Amino acid sequence: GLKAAQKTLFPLRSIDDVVRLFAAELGREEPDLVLLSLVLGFVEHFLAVNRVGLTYFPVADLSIIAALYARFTAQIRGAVDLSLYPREGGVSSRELVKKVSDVIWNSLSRSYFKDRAHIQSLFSFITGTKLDSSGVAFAVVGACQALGLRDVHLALSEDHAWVVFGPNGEQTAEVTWHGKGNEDRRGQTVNAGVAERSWLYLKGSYMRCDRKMEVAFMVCAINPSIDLHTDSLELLQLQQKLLWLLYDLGHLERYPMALGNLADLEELEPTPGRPDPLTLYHKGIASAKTYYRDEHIYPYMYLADYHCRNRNVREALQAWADTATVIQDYNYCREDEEIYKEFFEVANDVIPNLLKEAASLLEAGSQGSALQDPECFAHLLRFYDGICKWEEGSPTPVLHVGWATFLVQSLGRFEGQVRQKVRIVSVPVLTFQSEKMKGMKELLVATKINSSAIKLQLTAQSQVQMK
Repeated sequence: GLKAAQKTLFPLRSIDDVVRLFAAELGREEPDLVLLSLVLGFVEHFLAVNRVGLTYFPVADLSIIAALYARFTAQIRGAVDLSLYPREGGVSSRELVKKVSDVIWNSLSRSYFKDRAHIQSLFSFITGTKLDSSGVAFAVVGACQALGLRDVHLALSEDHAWVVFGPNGEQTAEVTWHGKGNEDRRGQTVNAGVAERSWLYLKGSYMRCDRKMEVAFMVCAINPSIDLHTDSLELLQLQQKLLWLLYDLGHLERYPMALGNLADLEELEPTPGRPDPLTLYHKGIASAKTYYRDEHIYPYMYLADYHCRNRNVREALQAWADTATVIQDYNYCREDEEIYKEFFEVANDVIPNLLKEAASLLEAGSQGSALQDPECFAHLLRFYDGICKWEEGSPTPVLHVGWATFLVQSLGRFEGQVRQKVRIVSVPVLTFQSEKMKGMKELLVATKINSSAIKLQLTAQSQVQMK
């Protein structure tokens, strides 16, 4: 049951009323994840999915929210019998966690598009019987909280979600699917994936949420998009205000991606008196370095993308070099394709487009151009070095000749006289970690880049055409 004290702010008639409810729940011993997710999903439904009849804000009446809450708790209590799963020591069993995951999974519509917008919340679960992948994980944690299982918490990588539980919160369990066409591992640990040093499991440096961080997750999960060309200003404002609430309370300290999301929101619409976007992107990086061994990729991608948007070539290249310095110490494994796609798009689309415009601006007499800065050439080289080093030791390869054309083109955007300034030193100065780039060193300073030799050095190809 919802408690009396949780009910006093209703009806919620505005963004700020929603914020008050979040503040009240975050001041309680354990914020109520089910209440909060149902509220967010209700207002997201009426602000983004169906705005018919909207005049300011979709008033959330207690009768409506309480009935949805009861629909959830009735479903979970009825289908999960706790007597079947005795709890030693205030901690949950693997079988109980699996039962909860099965109850949520089995409730879902048989067939639907799993990557649609607005299927993240408990409101979607109850009203549409649809959840996205991490939405199932969140729903398992919200169900477990409603059942009194204080030890079950959300675990997050940069591309997946599962749960932690058990003695000292030291157990892991898969509770949802990952990607499209992968082998389901529900009920199993994540320890094989940690041991293979995949990006997917972050070498074990993934997020282990407390309840406050699970609130942060649902807030990050708000989706303001009405359509491909339009976002709800109301939802953007709500998300921004709730992220500052969390920030002020300390609950983003261990949440790099939330800090990046808030930076993105501040760039779109700055809040007077608050840190700049740049400051917030750097805080996200600092969070990753402090709490996650500097093993996260996206904090640097958040930063590079900001600099790219602002056509800051130098700082974008720096940030992408830093990204690649993280990825170098991973093995590229079979379910890591989302980060491969991101690196591919940066090397083979984004950087080319940035340097093409920089070349045109140099022709028109730009000063201080990244294309005349040997430190920028070094950043480009460090980016490729980290990708080559990533590939070393990996069960699946990364580079192929489709990368080589863009490498040759990007190298050629810097004149020989600029490229010659970088001194490549062994263990502007640069050290290579990869054997591919070490072998490419002499090719990098010729006036006219040897395209064929670069292709041979970047790829597995070792022969040239017969005839």
